[PDB]
Amino acid sequence: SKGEELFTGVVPILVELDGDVNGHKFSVRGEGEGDATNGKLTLKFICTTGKLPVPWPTLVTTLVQCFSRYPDHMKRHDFFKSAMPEGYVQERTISFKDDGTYKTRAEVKFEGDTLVNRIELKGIDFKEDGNILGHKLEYNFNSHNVYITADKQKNGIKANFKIRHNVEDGSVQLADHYQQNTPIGDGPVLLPDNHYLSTQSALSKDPNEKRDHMVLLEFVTAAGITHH
Amino acid sequence: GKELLEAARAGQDDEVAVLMARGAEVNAADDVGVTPLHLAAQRGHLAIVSVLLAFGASVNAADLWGQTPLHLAATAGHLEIVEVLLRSGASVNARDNIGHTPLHLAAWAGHLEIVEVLLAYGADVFAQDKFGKTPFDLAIDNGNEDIAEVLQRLLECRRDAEAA
Amino acid sequence: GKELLEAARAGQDDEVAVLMARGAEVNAADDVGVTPLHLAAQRGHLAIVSVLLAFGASVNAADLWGQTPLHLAATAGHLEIVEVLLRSGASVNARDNIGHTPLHLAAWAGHLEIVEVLLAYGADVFAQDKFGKTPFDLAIDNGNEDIAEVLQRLLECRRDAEAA
Repeated sequence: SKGEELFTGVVPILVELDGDVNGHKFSVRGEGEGDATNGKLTLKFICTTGKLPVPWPTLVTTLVQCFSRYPDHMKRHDFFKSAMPEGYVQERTISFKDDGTYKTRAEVKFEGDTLVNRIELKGIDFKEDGNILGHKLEYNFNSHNVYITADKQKNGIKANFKIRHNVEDGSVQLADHYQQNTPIGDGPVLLPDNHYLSTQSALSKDPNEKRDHMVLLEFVTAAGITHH
Repeated sequence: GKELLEAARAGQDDEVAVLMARGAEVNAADDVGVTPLHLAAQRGHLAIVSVLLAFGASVNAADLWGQTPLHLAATAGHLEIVEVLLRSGASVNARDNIGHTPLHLAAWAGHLEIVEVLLAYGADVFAQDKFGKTPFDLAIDNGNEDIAEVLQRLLECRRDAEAA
Repeated sequence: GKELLEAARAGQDDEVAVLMARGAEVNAADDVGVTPLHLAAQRGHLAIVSVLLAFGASVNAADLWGQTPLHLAATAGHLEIVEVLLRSGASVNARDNIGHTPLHLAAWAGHLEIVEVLLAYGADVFAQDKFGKTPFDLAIDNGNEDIAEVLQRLLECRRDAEAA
């Protein structure tokens, strides 16, 4: 449980994404700070490969759920800090309704004293006048709930949720997500109970920037096991 | 210029006194807008906050994420820093990017005396945020029990006063 | 505390701002009435004078011999200390026990620019002392050459203006 105790203060975070969508490659390097005692994430991402092909709100969920606030009477159900400092692997299949899809593989682990998250993304089957890559998505993001259950066969967790993205004309595009989180260590982890995780976030822009970027603030908590 | 912030992050109070004896700007932000006061406001460092404040400092300096020193000192739980920040003219109704006020964060984390201070310095209860929730909601859906109690007391007091 | 006077007496800037980061009374006198500002006014420091002044200090505190920081800084010859002391509200017409003004001592030591500054800050020429002598007398009986010239220029100008 030392992996739980190491999150006691601020932790600096660096994240690197190498993505390729329809042969169109790009990178996203993000830096920032995170507080796991109170579930706060303050990050800033920059595209180091020129103009971004894909709207930012689709990539936010790809771009560290070990920084979620668990209350004390639910400390028995914290899987993610149990898998530290060795790390773990996350597999996501992202289904965009009536469009193409994403497949993403990520590794989350400490390097030195910095939590790095590496991510390889492959997106296919999107129509060239689709509202995703036609740049019709709005620059705001909503609050959500994510449902989590155990898996003793892979000794990790299965995760599902469904995101509503905002379009210009008031329409709503839905993206479903499938996710597996499995450790790379072999020691003991915490097998959690069936519960959910609530999320608020805010996207913004930096005034004195010239590159393509995004500034993100996020709050995440967990609930479902409503014990006294 | 840039070896000031390092000594605030790090708890090196004597190095702060040495840099303040010489000429050094207290209002310095590196890449994001963040100040030695912001850094000494996250981690309690009552001595460094007081010496940065006595030499004159932006008490309400906008972070890139919209945060001010009061937000960080209310999130962390340092009561004395919140007292000395409020006595020096900090605004109790400053907003976060998500829409949070300092009372929202104080109710979210679960500090009681900080809520009692912010309520005694002019913070209002039923102020919404961008997603639409009041501090009472954050208090009830995060297991904080007596924060929700004094908030429900204030709501019932206002509602029963309006019913006449 | 009482460790501060060693600090300013020494020239130890860093050990002055450390003691001032803590709680320390600037208005402290050990056996004779003498202040850390008095000690940094006798010897020359600009840095300790400015940091003791920014933390709030009695700019004109009477020594046992009646001296203020301005008397000591005018006798010694530190020009920048006299400028920063005069800008902070020091009185130019404080009197010594023997009756001297800061202009008397500046004329006695022989600093020209300090005389020009004190003349520009409201010190008068023909002010007596207890033995009855003006600064012009001290200039003539102490080998200071140009001091006596600008003093006689001002005296003759006033006398010839009264003659009409």
